[PDB]
Amino acid sequence: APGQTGKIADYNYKLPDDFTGCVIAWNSNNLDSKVGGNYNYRYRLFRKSNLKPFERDISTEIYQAGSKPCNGVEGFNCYFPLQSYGFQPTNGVGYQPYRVVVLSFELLHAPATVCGPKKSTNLVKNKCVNFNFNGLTGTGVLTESNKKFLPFQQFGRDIADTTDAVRDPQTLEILDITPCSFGGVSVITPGTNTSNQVAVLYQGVNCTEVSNVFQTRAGCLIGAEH
Amino acid sequence: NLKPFERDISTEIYQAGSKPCNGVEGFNCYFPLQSYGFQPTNGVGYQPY
Amino acid sequence: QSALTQPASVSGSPGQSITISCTGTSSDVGGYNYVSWYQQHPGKAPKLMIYDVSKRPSGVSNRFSGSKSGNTASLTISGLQSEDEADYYCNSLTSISTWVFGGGTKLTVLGRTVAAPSVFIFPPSDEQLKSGTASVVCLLNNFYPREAKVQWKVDNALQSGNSQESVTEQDSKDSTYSLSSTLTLSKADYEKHKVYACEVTHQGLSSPVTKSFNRGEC
Amino acid sequence: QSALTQPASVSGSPGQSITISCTGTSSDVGGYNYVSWYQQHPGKAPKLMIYDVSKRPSGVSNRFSGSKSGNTASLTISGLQSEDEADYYCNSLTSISTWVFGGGTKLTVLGRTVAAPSVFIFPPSDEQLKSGTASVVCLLNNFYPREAKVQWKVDNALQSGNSQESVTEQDSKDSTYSLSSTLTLSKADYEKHKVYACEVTHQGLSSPVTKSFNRGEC
Amino acid sequence: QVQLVESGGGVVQPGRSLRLSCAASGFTFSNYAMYWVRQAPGKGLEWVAVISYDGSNKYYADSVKGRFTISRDNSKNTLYLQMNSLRTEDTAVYYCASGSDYGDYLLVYWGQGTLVTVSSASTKGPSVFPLAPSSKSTSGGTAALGCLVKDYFPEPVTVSWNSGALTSGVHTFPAVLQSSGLYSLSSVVTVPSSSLGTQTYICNVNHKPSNTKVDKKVEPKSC
Amino acid sequence: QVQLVESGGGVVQPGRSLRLSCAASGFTFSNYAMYWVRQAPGKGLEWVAVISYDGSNKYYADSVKGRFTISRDNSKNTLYLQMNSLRTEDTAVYYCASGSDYGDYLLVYWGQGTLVTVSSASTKGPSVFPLAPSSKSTSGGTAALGCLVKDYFPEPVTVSWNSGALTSGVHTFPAVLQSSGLYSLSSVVTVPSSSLGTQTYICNVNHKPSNTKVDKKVEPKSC
Amino acid sequence: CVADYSVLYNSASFSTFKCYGVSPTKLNDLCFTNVYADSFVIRGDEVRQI
Repeated sequence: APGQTGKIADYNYKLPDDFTGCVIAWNSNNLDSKVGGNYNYRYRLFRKSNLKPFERDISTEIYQAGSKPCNGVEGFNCYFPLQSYGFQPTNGVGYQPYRVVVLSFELLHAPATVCGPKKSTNLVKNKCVNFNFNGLTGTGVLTESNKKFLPFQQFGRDIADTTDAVRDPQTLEILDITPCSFGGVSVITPGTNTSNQVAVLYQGVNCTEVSNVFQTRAGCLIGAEH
Repeated sequence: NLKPFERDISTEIYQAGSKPCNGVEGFNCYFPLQSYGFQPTNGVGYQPY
Repeated sequence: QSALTQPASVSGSPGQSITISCTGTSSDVGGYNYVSWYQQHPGKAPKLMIYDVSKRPSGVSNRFSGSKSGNTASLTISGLQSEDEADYYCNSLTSISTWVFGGGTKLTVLGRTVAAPSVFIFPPSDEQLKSGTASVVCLLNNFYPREAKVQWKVDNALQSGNSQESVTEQDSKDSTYSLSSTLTLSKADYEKHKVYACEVTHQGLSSPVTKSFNRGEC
Repeated sequence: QSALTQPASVSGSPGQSITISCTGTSSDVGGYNYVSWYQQHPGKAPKLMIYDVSKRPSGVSNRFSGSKSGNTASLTISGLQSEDEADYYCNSLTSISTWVFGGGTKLTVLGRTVAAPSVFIFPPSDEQLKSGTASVVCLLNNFYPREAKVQWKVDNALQSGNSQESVTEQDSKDSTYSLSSTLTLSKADYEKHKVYACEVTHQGLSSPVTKSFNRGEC
Repeated sequence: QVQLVESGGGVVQPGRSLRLSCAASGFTFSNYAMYWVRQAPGKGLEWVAVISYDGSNKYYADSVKGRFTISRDNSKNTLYLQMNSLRTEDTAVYYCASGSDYGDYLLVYWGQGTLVTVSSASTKGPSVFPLAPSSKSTSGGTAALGCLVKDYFPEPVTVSWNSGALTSGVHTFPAVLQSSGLYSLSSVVTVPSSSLGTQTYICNVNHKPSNTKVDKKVEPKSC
Repeated sequence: QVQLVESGGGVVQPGRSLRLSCAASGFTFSNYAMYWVRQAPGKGLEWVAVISYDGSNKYYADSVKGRFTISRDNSKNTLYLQMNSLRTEDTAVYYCASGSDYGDYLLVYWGQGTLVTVSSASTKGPSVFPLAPSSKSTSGGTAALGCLVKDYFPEPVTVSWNSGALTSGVHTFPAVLQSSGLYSLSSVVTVPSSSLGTQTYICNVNHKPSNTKVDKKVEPKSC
Repeated sequence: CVADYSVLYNSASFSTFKCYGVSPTKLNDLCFTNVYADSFVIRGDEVRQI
């Protein structure tokens, strides 16, 4: 698990402190415990220093555990660094062999190559929609782009470092992404002591997006006689 | 999986198989309830609480 | 190797569900989910039916199932068939790392109607009495099921130790069994007594059947 | 039935505290904590004294308590009273297949002084010799406590299987007991030997008491 | 008050069958396991059998399995022991017992007991023999004398001395079962050795199962 | 398909040594524990020994510990049992067996079994005796008759009737080992009681270990 | 009604007594708009799933 420590985490297999992925395990006692102990499986007992995330270490050279040198194969203060697991079937649970699979993930940077078993919809344009291209979700209006993406490029971004164009995975054409429109709504009135009449301004909104209707520059104004 | 504080009394036959199932029977179809075998001489952890 | 306890035999009709109970200790059955059950048909090697208390190997019938509670472990066979007519051995590992088998249970499936033995008794031959020995033979012929008893009486006194018994395999035409019991003596010990008898107990008999002779008439 | 090992009898004076022990198999008193204790007074049905280890049922006095260590359980009876004079049995499950009792321990509450037997022997009656048998009777009278014993001897050789005994209930007026021991034989088994005897062992005797005769006297 | 009440015990032939019954009150019988336990007179308890609350499951002692069968009726509140292929060694007081809320696996409540006497013996009247006083039956100026009551079945006999005129120092023992399968007992009296020959002593014996009565004089023998 | 195939079993003297061999195929022998288990004639399974996948660890039943030695050849795929100081109670069918991915500690696959006969008896031919028909072997118009084959070693003998011309109603019993250390069996046939004296009946007996053959006529006896 | 939870919490009977929005010592100070006791039997391993 990420952020853990102990002779497996420290010397054998380290997960990064922000691991994205799943850890999966099952007892393997029938496959991996042998009648006299299964010495096919061993673990690193000693290191000079703890290994980095996803470092692997095949080293078999003798470890030194004191101030004095050990210029040779054996001693009192120096050791062979790998020790076997005594996996006997008479071992209690917790002392039995577990097979482990760590599925470790990388999200979008390039377009994805591994995805879940979903199916694509048809593509619609000039309408406000939700979308999901290769796991890149959003909501917006899709338009055929005139942006000159180079052949390797998948997505396009504005000055704000926000997506404003995309490549469809199925047909390699480029779509401009525009946010579905929003604005302040303000109510205009002569005040209740004069009348319950009101007019309404959709601020910065075009009247096609929304009984008198009037396109001011302040927004679409509704319920006022020009 | 049931919602928090949902109670389900139904005894209708569960289907794990693709085939439809009836009465009390079918290939990969089962009565949805099982009894706890509460004998004395069961270990603590299998005893009733 | 302190064996697991088992019932000596069990029986049932075809289509019934029946159970065999093993028993051990906290060192073995109570210590591990490792209990294994071997079927053995007569005259051939064992085969594994259940392992790890309840798992089946591939190709074993789903009629066979297993269980454990405390120091006791169980096989169940549901919907009996003539292929179930076999010895069943429970087995376990131990914390000593020794393997222990049970005493073995024979399953007698009740595959035909009960039939009484034809009972016959043979004195020693004169050619055997001339050798200085005497063997008396009691034959129980074509009965069912297999389980019968023979008691030997000499001058009406019940004999012990001096007799042996053997049973045929099952008959292929009528599914019956036959049993030979033999009592053996010296010629001198045979000549001490006068009346020889075998008394037979079997399920098909309403009371025990005695066949007997007098040495002075033979 | 794998009977739990118990002492045959134990004793104490009123107001003393005593313990009865019970050793079982590792499957029986080892394993589960269900180990019960029962009391019975002579000739009537048992009463449950302790249910699970150490638990009294309702109406039982807090003079009764119990415990377990390894394969062995115990019943402690504090503050003895004459109402405690009973047989006490431990019991446990081996398994749901089998319950098992202990051999039963009699409790003696020491409410009176030791009394020695008056010891007597009866040679064969001639009327029984006329019917072809010989019963020799040895009488022990008004002794306490109950566990007196008799040895039967013929040409001074110790006898076995040829003899039997009866003992009184507790004497309703002085709380002692009496015993009739009996050797019994054919007339031929009276003729096979010359001298016939009984010899008595009890707590009230500084050494065993012998009564004897020769067949030529009798 | 919780009760169990028992019946079906008696004298019976070996190899035969007999049915014990036990009936329950003061508790919900169908909630608890029911048991049989036995006691050969003068021996410790032997568990015989058990049956589950619902009657679906049964267990037995190795001394009785296949010979005996346990069963129950949860509408009648009745428990049975069906005994088949009976043996002389099955001779015992049988008690039914039950679980309770203390634990189903306990023998909490017990019936009054019922006696089963498995015996090949026919009903027979006693022989009475004098336990003749002698130098070997005398100590400290007191002589023992008696009567041996022998070879009768079933129980009981009754005994008195000088038609009930002698009571001081009289003892009559509980019976013993002989290897023949017939009962026997001793009746005895202790008397001053100076009363031998000068006082007449008679035992008076009765056996109701055979309608037999005997009066026997006791006289000294020269041992 | 997995095979275990076995050799080296036979008749042997007490105090002697013998080596069993078990060749293996159809699985990676060197990856699994290998077992010996035995079965005395008409008795249950006894575990004898096990050896680890690499042969580094060995375990024995107390009945053979300090006598027997298990070993393996992971190049040839062969398992051995060296038996030393053989005792008459070592007389059994011996099976090798092996683990699998069901569990190394299971006896998943089994050899055909090989018989070992630890006996002091000399190779000896039978005595054959007629089981003569009589009133005591006749019922319902059918008579039984037979032969007793006695005091031979080792097994087997073989038996037929009227040179194999008689087969209906014939039974030949599996042999019994007598307290002498010699085998015996009976062979019998049922025939119409009207065929006695008018039909000849003969048992024909063979014992290959001693090169002995006997033909014995069976005639009525007046019991 | 008066719910004296001290009668529960001070009992030797309970193998488990876990509380998830309150501390069990304070239950004798609180007041509740309603309380539902939900009750059943389960196997002793499975008490940790409640």
